[PDB]
Order: sequence, then C-alpha cells, then structure tokens
Amino acid sequence: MNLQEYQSKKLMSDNGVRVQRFFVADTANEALEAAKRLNAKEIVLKAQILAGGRGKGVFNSGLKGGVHLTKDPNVVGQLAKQMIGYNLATKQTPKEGVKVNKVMVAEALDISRETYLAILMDRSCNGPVLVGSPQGGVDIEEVAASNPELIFKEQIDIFEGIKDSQAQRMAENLGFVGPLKSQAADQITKLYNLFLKIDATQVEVNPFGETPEGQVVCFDAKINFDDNAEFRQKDIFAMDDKSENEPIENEAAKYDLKYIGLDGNIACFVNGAGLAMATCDIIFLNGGKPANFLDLGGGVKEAQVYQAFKLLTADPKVEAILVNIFGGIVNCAIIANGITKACRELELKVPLVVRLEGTNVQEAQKILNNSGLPITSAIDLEDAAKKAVASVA
Amino acid sequence: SYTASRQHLYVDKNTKIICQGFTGKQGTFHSQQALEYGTKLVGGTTPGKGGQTHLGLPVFNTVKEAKEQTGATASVIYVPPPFAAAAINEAIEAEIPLVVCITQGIPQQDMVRVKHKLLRQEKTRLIGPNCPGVINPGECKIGIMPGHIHKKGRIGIVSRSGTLTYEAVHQTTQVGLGQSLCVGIGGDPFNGTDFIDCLEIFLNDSATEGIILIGEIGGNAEENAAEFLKQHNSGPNSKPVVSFIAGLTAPPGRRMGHAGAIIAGGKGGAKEKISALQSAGVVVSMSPAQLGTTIYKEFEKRKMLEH
Ligand SMILES: CC(C)(COP(=O)(O)OP(=O)(O)OC[C@H]1O[C@@H](n2cnc3c(N)ncnc32)[C@H](O)[C@@H]1OP(=O)(O)O)[C@@H](O)C(=O)NCCC(=O)NCCS
Ligand SMILES: [Mg+2]
Repeated sequence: MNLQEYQSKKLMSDNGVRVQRFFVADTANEALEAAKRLNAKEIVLKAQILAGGRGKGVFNSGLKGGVHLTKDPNVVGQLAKQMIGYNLATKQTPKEGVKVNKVMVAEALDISRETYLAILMDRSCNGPVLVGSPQGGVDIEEVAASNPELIFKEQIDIFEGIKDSQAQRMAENLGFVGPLKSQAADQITKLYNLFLKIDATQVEVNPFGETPEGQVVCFDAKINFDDNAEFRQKDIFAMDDKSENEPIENEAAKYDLKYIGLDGNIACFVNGAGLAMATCDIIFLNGGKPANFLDLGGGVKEAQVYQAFKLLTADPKVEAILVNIFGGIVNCAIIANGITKACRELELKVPLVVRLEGTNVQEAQKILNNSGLPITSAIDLEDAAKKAVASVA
Repeated sequence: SYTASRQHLYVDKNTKIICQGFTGKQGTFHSQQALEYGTKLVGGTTPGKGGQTHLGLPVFNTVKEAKEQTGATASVIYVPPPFAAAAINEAIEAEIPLVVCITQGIPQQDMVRVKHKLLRQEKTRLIGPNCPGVINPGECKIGIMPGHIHKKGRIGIVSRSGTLTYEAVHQTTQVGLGQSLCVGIGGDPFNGTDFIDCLEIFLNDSATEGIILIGEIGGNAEENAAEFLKQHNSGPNSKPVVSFIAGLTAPPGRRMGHAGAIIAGGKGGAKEKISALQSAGVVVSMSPAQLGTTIYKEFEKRKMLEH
C-alpha cells in the first residue's frame, strides 16, 4: 500500500517523531491561511502525489515545480491556485499526470547536516536492523557501492527492544555531537517503536538532519507496510491511496488477487508465485511476451476465479490466454468452473491454451471437455508455452 | 544449536502426525488426502473441540495433550494467519520434533518472534510457513502436494515455490528417476528451514543421488547455498545438482506474490543467483519444464543410470 506524504508525516508526528510543522489544504485559500497559521520565516508548499520527481514536475495549469519555497503566505496561495484540482505530471507519472487534491504547507527549515537513517526487517539478520550513514541525501545503494565503510548497522532483539546503547552508538556514527546526539538517539528510538507499532517492513528517513538552530528533524521519509498485517492495521490500510496504481491491479486486489501487468500480449492464468514467474519466463524463452503475472493462491473460490479470468479478457493487449494450473491446495475443478462461467458471457475471439495437473484434475478436464469452448490442450509447461506463442505468432 | 534438528526433516513410514487446525476446511481436506495416501495421521488440535472425533481420529485442545496421547513426532499447521504464529510456538513449546506450517499470510513481525524462539532451541525443526510441506514418497506425506505425482527414487528436491516443487516432482517421476525426499521451504522471508539445511540432509543421504534446487528472485539464500556446495560438493564423488531460478523476466521493485520475491535496491536478481550456482558447478536449466530431462542427462554423463 501507499501513503501520501501528509499521511505518513502525520503518523510519524502522532508517534513522537519530529517532522516539519505543517497543515494540509484542499483549497488555495486554505493554503494561504495555513501559511499564516504557521507563522514561520519561510514556508514550503508541496503537492501531494505518491510518485517521485515532484521538484521537476509541471502542472497542466502551467506551474513548473511541485515543491516551492517562499517567505510570503500570499505567494503560497498564489502557487496553490495552480496546483489543486490540476494534474501534476512528472518523470514517474503517466504523461497525463496525477490530479492534486491536496497540498502540504509546512515550515521550511534550514538543513545544516544530512544523514540517512532507516529501520527494516532484515532477512539475513532474522529481524529488525537499524541502518544509518552520515552520507545523507543520496541513494543508500550508491553509498554502499562507493563507501560501504560508511554504512553502519545495529541488530535489534525483537523481545528486548532497542537499547539506549544502540541508539546512542548509531547517533554517534551519524555525526551527531553533544546535545544533538541525545536528540538523535531519542528520535531513533521513537522511529523504531513506530516501525514495530505499524507492522512496517521498512521506515526510511533521508535526510535525517540537523537544523542550524540545533533541532533533529525527519525531513523526508518513506514507509513500507507488511500487507500480511492488514488484519491488525485497519486504520492505516483505510488510508491506502490507490489513485496511482495500474487499474487492472486495483481490480484484482478487490478479490484478494495479486496481478502485475506487463507489456506483452499472452495473458497468464496460473496458481503459485513461482509457477507464475516461471510461466512468464518460459513464454519469453520460447519467443513470446507475457501480458501479466497472476498468482492464484490457496483456497480459491469459484467467484474469484471468474473475476480473475475476466481481468485478462478485458486487457486490450491480450491476444491469447495461457491457463497453467498445478493444483495442490488449488482445486482444478473450481478453476474449470470459474473459467467456463466467464467464457459463457464472452465472445472470446482469442486462443485459449490450457494445461491442468494435480488436485481433482480429472473432474476439471471433464468440465472443460463438456464446455464446448475452443480450447487448445497442452501436455506440459513447455508445450503450453510453445502453443501459446504460436497462436499469436 | 538449532542445526541439530535438521535430521527431523527426513520423515519416514514410522513418522506419526497430528494436524493443528484439524477441523477447518483445509485441514480436513488434506488430512483426508494424507489418510488415503497411507500417512500415519493420528489426530489433531482445534482449541475448543477437544474430546470430539474427526475423520475417525481424536481431536485435542492442545498439542501437548495430542503428543502425549498419540505419540506423534510431527505436526502440520492449517491455522489462519492471525493465530498461526501462536500455533507454531505451541508446537515448539511441546517439543514436537518436526512442525510444518502451510499458512500463508503470517505477519513478518510474528515470524520474527517465532524464529527468535526457534533458534534458541533444537528439539523442534520448522518447515515454512507459506510452504507445501515435506514428502517421503510412499512413506510419509505432510502437506498439500498432490500425492499421485510422486514416485520413490533418487532425487532430493528443495524449493522456495510450492507449485514449482510439484513441477520438479512430476518431471523426475516422468523420466524415471523418482524422489528421495521433497521439501518446500516456502516463499516467506522469515522461515524455519533454508536451502543449506536441506542440502546437508541430501549430501549425507545415500538414497539421494542427485539434487534439484529451485529458487527465485529475492534474498541471498541461493547465493549462500552455492558457497556451501562449493565446499561440500566439489569432490570426485560429488552429487549432480540441477537448479531453476524463477523471475529472470520479473520487473524490478515488485513483490511477485511472495513477500520474499522482490528485486530491491538492485539486489536479488535471478541472473546473479544463476551465475553463483554455476560457479559452484550446478547445472541451471533455463526452462522450468526441463529440470527432469536436465538432471537425467547429468546422470547419463556420469554413467549413473541403471540401463
Ligand atoms: C491456513 C489456511 C489454509 C486456513 O484456511 P481454512 O482451512 O479455509 O480455514 P478455516 O477457518 O476453515 O479453518 C481453520 C481452523 O483453525 C482453527 N484454529 C484457530 N486457531 C487455532 C490454533 N491455535 N490451533 C489449532 N487450530 C486453530 C479454527 O478454529 C478453524 O477450525 P474450526 O472451523 O473447526 O473452528 C489459510 O488461512 C491459508 O493460509 N491458505 C493458504 C495456504 C497456502 O496456499 N500456502 C502456501 C502453500 S505453498
Ligand atoms: Mg503461493
């Protein structure tokens, strides 16, 4: 899932993490009043979209730039009038852009030192790890390739929690000196407790900075959430902003389905993440291009099968469909019943290659054999990929 | 240390099983299949139904109760995600020698706590979660894998993907080699058994004459296994190893179903794992349909087929 900047910074602020004081505004006049309520020497106005590159974006109203600084609340409102309701395009959005319904109006703050600080679930370390570097403001992967000696880590015991010793040591390795070190360590501690509270897989702060006035502030941040914890994170997941996700993926999610759209013309209807990846791979190997990744999982119900199959027949790029099921917990007959129900309402007009094996395979083949649909039968995964690629080429 | 429990992976005809979540939809169906397959399922747990009878077998409220009364040495978990970490911990606390967790969707933070406990003992070996289970063909089936595709034989299979395990089994049955032991370690990022755990068993098991290792994008477990194989499987009596790594064509920065399966920060690509395994002498099948034929040919070259 995804949170807007104002949502993640509110979540951080409500949990003791120091961020820039800010208001969110739905209108230009609200933005102008927000600027006044702040009573700050300088103000930053930021368009609220999930994509990146907001600095170099351009609105369909002409305003070049999604982030602006001014000392005058009047300029904040003047700029906001060109943002709200107007589509903001950037290097990482579609050329159309994203309708900006909200802008953030926050106290601008001078940054006298930039550091990197994150907390993540580290598979290698079997639990949470603090990751920090005094080299702030750049891709941490670029720091790990150029200057791995400047990447500092602490392994946090999940039951003991972060120790003061660990927070202090990380504050020191990031360059924080004297009073600023105690500030930094207490923020590190609060970020770690937030990370656990919200079932994050990662909380990344960059820059984790100092201001000339001696404040430690989280200036920008990104939070990745564990989808598996949605059942105990209803409030946070309610805030999920799906407005920038690919539309078929959004549809699939409504039915607990994992769909990732690709660039090809051969649709894939597969169970299992590994078999689904391997089906995309073997289509490529045999000269085709897959249209999507789809992981039909666990105890599929007929209605989910039906809906998922329709996600494929509605993509305009699809010129053939490859169904490849190796059922263990997935019941092949439920797949067969869901597919036939979907096809009864479609004209199809696309080749349909079908490979089925595993649980209840025999009943499923009878359903398909009696359906009257033009199905191309496949004996194995290679045969299915070759037949799918041939049918469109 | 926890590695002392690796031997508990090698279930056999004498292994007796209980099913946690016995009376639920999936626990019932796959318990039925295990019964028909001949596996010694002797009961199960469902808190609040202790004393009842299910599939002709006793239901218990607790694992300790079920273990004492039935002598079971392994448990399989069909418990929903909000409760499955607690179910795993109960089996660990009861010192069940082998626990298999099928459940998909356990919070990562939950599994972090589970591993903390697991690594600090060695009575219990965990397979999973988000896995198909383990099967010793003809002797003991613990999980969701379709029974009829297996044939007892000579290839040890370890896989991060459930469904690709079935493919590897089916192909090695077709070419006549069969399977000695099949372990699906699952697609979650924090689990109880990795590649090296299974490779230790395979390299020391005389019944295992070759190995199929199935991996995918994400993490570094395949790179670790390559190094383990470099040092422990490079002699003249080395066992052939064949592998397929899923996700060569996957887009970067996307979770491909599995939480584990993601190319992040420029790390976790498939080709890097393929090159690493190739450096260790593993033969990597580029097509996932050709694992069986690829390892058959490696047996042919080494004059290992009966003929
Ligand atoms: C685990 C899973 C299979 C359960 O789904 P299900 O069988 O449809 O669920 P149900 O609710 O019917 O049954 C679960 C049972 O566990 C029981 N249960 C709950 N907590 C329990 C506990 N701590 N110990 C034992 N049983 C417990 C419930 O009471 C329920 O039984 P009941 O209905 O008799 O009361 C499902 O959540 C899942 O993860 N499916 C995907 C599996 C998968 O694909 N894994 C990857 C394979 S590679
Ligand atoms: Mg799966």
